[PDB]
Amino acid sequence: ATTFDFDSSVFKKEKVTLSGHDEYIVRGGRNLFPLLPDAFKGIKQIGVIGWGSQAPAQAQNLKDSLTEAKSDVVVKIGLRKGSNSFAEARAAGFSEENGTLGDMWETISGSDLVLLLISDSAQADNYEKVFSHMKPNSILGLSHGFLLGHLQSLGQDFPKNISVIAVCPKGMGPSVRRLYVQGKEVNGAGINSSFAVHQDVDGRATDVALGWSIALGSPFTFATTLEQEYKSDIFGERGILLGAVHGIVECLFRRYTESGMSEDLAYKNTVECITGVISKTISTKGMLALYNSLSEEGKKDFQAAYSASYYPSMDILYECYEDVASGSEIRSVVLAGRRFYEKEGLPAFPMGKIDQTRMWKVGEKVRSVRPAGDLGPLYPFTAGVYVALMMAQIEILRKKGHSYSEIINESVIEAVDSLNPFMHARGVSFMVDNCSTTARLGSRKWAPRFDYILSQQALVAVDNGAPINQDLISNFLSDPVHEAIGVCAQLRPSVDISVTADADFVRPELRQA
Amino acid sequence: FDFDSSVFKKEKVTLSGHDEYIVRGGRNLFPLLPDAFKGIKQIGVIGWGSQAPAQAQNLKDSLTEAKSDVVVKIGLRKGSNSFAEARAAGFSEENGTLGDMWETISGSDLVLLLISDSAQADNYEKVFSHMKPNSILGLSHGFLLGHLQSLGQDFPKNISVIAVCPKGMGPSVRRLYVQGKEVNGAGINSSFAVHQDVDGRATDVALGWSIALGSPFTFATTLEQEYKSDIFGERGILLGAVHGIVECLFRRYTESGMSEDLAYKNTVECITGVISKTISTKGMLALYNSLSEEGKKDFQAAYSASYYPSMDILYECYEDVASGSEIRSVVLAGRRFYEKEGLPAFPMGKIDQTRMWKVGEKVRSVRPAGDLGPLYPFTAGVYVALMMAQIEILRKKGHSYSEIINESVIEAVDSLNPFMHARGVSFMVDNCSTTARLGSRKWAPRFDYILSQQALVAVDNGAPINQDLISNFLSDPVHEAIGVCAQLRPSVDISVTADADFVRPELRQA
Ligand SMILES: NC(=O)C1=CN([C@@H]2O[C@H](COP(=O)(O)OP(=O)(O)OC[C@H]3O[C@@H](n4cnc5c(N)ncnc54)[C@H](OP(=O)(O)O)[C@@H]3O)[C@@H](O)[C@H]2O)C=CC1
Ligand SMILES: CC(C)N(O)C(=O)C(=O)O
Ligand SMILES: CC(C)N(O)C(=O)C(=O)O
Ligand SMILES: [Cl-]
Ligand SMILES: [Cl-]
Ligand SMILES: [Mg+2]
Ligand SMILES: [Mg+2]
Ligand SMILES: [Mg+2]
Ligand SMILES: [Mg+2]
Repeated sequence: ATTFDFDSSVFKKEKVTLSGHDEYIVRGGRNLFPLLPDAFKGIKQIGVIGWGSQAPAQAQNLKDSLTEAKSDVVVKIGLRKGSNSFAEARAAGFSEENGTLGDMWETISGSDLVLLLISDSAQADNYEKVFSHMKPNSILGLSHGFLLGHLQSLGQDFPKNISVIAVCPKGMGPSVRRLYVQGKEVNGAGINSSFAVHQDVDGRATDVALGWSIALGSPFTFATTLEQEYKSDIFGERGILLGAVHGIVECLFRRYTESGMSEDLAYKNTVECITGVISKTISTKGMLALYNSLSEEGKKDFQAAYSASYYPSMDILYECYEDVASGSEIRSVVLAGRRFYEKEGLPAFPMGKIDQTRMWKVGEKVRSVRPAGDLGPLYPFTAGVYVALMMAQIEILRKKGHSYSEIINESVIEAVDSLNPFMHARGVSFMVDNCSTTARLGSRKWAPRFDYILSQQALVAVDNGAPINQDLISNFLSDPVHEAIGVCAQLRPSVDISVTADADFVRPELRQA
Repeated sequence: FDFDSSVFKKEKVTLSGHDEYIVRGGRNLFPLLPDAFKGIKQIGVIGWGSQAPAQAQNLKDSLTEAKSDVVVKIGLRKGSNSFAEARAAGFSEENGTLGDMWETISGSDLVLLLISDSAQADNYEKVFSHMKPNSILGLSHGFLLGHLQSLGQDFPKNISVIAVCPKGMGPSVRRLYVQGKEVNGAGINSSFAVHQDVDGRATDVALGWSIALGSPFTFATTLEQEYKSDIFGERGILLGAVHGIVECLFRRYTESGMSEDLAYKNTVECITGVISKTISTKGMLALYNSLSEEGKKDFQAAYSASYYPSMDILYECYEDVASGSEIRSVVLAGRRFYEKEGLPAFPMGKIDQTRMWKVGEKVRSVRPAGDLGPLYPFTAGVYVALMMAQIEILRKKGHSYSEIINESVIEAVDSLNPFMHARGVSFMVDNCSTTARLGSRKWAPRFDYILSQQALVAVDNGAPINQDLISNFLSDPVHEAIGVCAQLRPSVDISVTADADFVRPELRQA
């Protein structure tokens, strides 16, 4: 129900106890690559469909791991007719010269495992043609449970003669690739992933899923279901990971500058603080270490911010979660995908830019003269708002029924080890826009909601002398999630992602020199 | 909806070459009410929020003028705090005009379901079970059909189902009616629909109800066309969009060096005063023509940059309403007002305690009587561009001009804006329905962000003026259509002040 066990004939399963909850996990490592041929029995060609954020990263890691394993499995990229991604696929090493790049439908037809890494809205509007091209008894692998939610809305399901699995990286595509490359110097590195076995028609599903995750470089892989994954994931990206952190940062920058703080300092006290010291401390030492590093006066400011921000944050998170679970949000994303093209006598509306406004122009200037190795200030009030929202997200997921491994990755680990480093590197777009179409739409839709509720409720409470809810503070300090976060931290490799503004491993349209 | 009345006169209006049928109002038609209300001895008004207090009083007053013996009875839940309010308005248990909700539904010939839309969604089976065979269920919004559709359901087959939907807030329906008493009437235009009609009394019962409310003109629609345009419009130009624009522009103007006093005047006062007055009786073209040539250039830059980003959000909002996503969101939000699943209750909070609104209180404290605010060209350009973008979305999605003009133009300037001019954004937004209040809160931030990110950035980057867009605004057929509708407007302007006593109990001040 909240935790899910499984069996592997190839890999070693191990137990972790999180807040008294035993959960089974599979640790990663380059030393395990020799086990891939066994995990992939019956597979001659893996067809990677798409070339967005996850496909470029997954395809190269898979190819690199199989090469290290001395495997004969072919990794072939399949693209749609009108794609402009063929050149980038070749630059990454996939080409017609060696039969590793071709048409999307032809690629699906010849594949034993099909990794459907195209936009979620595109999967929603083209699944019938994907099913018609699958080999009977082959395996469809997803990296997000969105398609199940859409089928449920139509009262439909997957074919009956196909296995259906998922390996879902809890981090952005560029980080899955970058950490894997950095891991070549040691025993591997990467992004934690969840896996699911929705349908199994021959008994190979679990090992194929586990092999795929290990080949991606996942430090640890945990079990979930397609439904638990889409509910926590669509929600999480709109929450602490992208939407809420963006709204917090806009709201606080505006407050601080209105109050007399210079623009330079307001940017340092919001974005640099969150993406630097707050993230670094939470990554290796946890939220309690962060709070304990504040001065006595700093603790009072943290308390005022946390106390005022906790419930208004929960209000929006609660709303968002329910919209994801009900089907409302999934339908919204499918319809948004169609509006990217002209129809009904109306114009096309592709997504626009989110970093050309005041605080981001300020950010460019702060970064223009920022020395290398800067960790930012630990501004107490900013830490209070951020940690209050992170704790509110954990509570919502807890009350809605998710496992601790899922809760911790979706609300803590992903923010600090995968996402925040990109915002420290080059601002909000470098973080948000390197994520999926579903996540990019979600961030734009929900960031404004967090901004408004924090300004209208939380900040007004602070300015009207509201009493500090010390029970909330005490609850934070005694919360069982902190011990579980420490247990998960022990499975983290000792390689921190390296990213700068001029990174060439991000989406093509985001490259800058 | 081609209708036919046997009691009332139908008249044709031509809007941009499209003939539409309308029923004009007036207190002179009140004597026809007994005829219209064939088979009605009691009208059960269920609820006491924003629409019920206004409708119940307007109906009672009109029936008294018609010398009618029809009883108007208020139905409320258990130990509702509204009982005292209803009594203050003259409805009481002693004369049988105030009673229990279920008991009132059971004995009524026309049941006006004026409770929150989410409560209708979660309690319709109980309402249906209390309806007498061949009685009439009246709604003032098509939301319930939308919800039933999501469940693959419909209304009972032994009942008539109609709607009379005021295109304006509850307090304005009452206030304008009161102001129209000595001039043959005034009120808020309404749309009407007949979803189910058991015996042929449905059309005249709906038409009578509308005329009794004081509607200057009543136009025909369907329950589905009404919910699609209505849930969308309140999130658009009517509440959500105007709020986002005003927050967005206040921030820009003050960032550019404008004092807070002038930034509030150049945004809120400007839109809710002079802009609304001009559009109300002269139109959008007239507003543009009233600008100096430099003003016209500023208007053009704002309009050219704001039109498409505004349409982007409007297009998204409309499709979420038509698909069912938004209706479901509202039903679930209603449940979160109470504790469940071990989580806290989250009632709606306040939206007017932030910076620009505290500034507004100060601006109003020294505002002279009759002050209509400044006419700031850039502000007019942003506002008018969103108004035109909303008209185009409804046009492309298939709505009638009567429906488009009321939901995108008339309601904003004649019903809503006067309340924001009188006491800020909450006095306007929070006097509307639970559905509209949630909508305004969810969508205002969207308009604020897209305008700051795309439209204003384009202006700062020196984007060329889209000449075709400007040319099309100038020749748009909606302008003449708006002129025709204005001819049907009584020469009465709603009178509202900060201390209005006809607003929701919790919004009344001294
Ligand atoms: N981005 C991330 O880091 C995360 C994403 N995921 C999941 O991974 C999956 C892929 O996401 P992501 O990489 O972000 O991709 P995007 O959401 O960025 O989708 C863009 C890709 O989809 C393709 N596409 C769009 N429309 C069509 C169509 N009609 N037919 C065929 N292909 C189409 C594009 O093709 P083309 O190249 O030709 O233009 C491009 O390859 C999703 O399920 C997502 O939820 C999981 C974890 C994290
Ligand atoms: C924040 C982001 C990388 N995330 O994990 C996603 O699920 C996404 O891009 O859809
Ligand atoms: C803006 C408002 C008064 N409107 O007409 C509505 O439909 C409502 O309150 O639901
Ligand atoms: Cl690389
Ligand atoms: Cl009154
Ligand atoms: Mg995710
Ligand atoms: Mg996602
Ligand atoms: Mg309305
Ligand atoms: Mg409404």
